[PDB]
Amino acid sequence: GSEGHRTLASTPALWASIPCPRSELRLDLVLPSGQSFRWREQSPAHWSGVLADQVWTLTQTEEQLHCTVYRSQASRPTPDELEAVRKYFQLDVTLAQLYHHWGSVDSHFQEVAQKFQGVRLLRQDPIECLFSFICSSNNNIARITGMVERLCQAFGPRLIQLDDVTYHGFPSLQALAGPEVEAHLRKLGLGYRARYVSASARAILEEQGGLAWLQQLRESSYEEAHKALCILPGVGTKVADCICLMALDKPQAVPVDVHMWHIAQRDYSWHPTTSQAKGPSPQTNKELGNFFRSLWGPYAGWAQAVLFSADLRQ
DNA sequence: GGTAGACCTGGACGC
DNA sequence: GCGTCCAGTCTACC
Ligand SMILES: Nc1nc2c(c(=O)[nH]1)=NC(=O)N=2
Ligand SMILES: [Ca+2]
Repeated sequence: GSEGHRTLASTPALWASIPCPRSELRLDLVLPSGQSFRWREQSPAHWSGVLADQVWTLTQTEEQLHCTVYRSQASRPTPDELEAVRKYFQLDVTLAQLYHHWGSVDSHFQEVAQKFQGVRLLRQDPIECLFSFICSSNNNIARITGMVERLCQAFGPRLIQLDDVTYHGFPSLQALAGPEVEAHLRKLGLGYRARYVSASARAILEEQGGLAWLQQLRESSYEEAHKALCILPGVGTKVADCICLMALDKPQAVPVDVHMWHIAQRDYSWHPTTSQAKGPSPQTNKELGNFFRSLWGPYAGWAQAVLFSADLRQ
């Protein structure tokens, strides 16, 4: 009862609610869709993970978003802690207004958005986002998720233990820059990305001015931010866009991957026009990104998550 | 400036 | 069962 992962039903007195209609958020579509790789549905309809250096389990009813925190006597999430949840899911942004707009300007979006509502963008931590996506290239969500777990367990602070699951905070820059980190990461199966992780942690801390340099990009322009990130090892056009969209408040950033190319070709009959290549290339990928922005507007990155997410269901 | 491989890993085909 | 295919970044020519 007092042990293991909690459920709304099993530990009633231990959950606080946040008004949130499923029309504004569908956890089952946001948490396992490749935005963040640290949430697990440990029990049906309940998702557990680390949010703001604390462990949480979240579940939702038709109109409520139920939250519970494990921190020292077990209490309820305070309205302050709940605020941390509101910021993570950027609940101030009205998903219904964006959907309305996108659907208005894009008949196909309208058609798809009808079956996949509640897909919004999480506002992630720069460091976690950076290395998680460095791990994402030329890889599948299943592996990435495992890789990111082993990584946090090996270099991240130990938080708390539920059942046989020990949660860890995300590794720090200093830890990731440590000696023999790449070697360790390889035995952990990160493949060649093991080097990227080490090299980018080192480069940030020893050549760019550390954490402040990264956090500063949030106030910077999208074009500036994306440009800066490309500097780092293992960070190409897509990874950079993922970071700008999900961690740097650059809502118009559109990550162009294999998924978005398929969608573009199949659902909009798109073809590169200012480029000679007919397939993915640095030129055509940049163009496709412009195409979606021109299609959905300032929040192109968010609209993207809707179709991307719905494309995963296949 | 603009392209062909090379690079870890492992679930998913296909024969 | 074994050999592909598939889920981006980087680099060596052209
Ligand atoms: N275009 C995208 N590429 C992604 C992604 C996402 O939400 N959009 N998650 C991910 O791991 N790769
Ligand atoms: Ca590919």
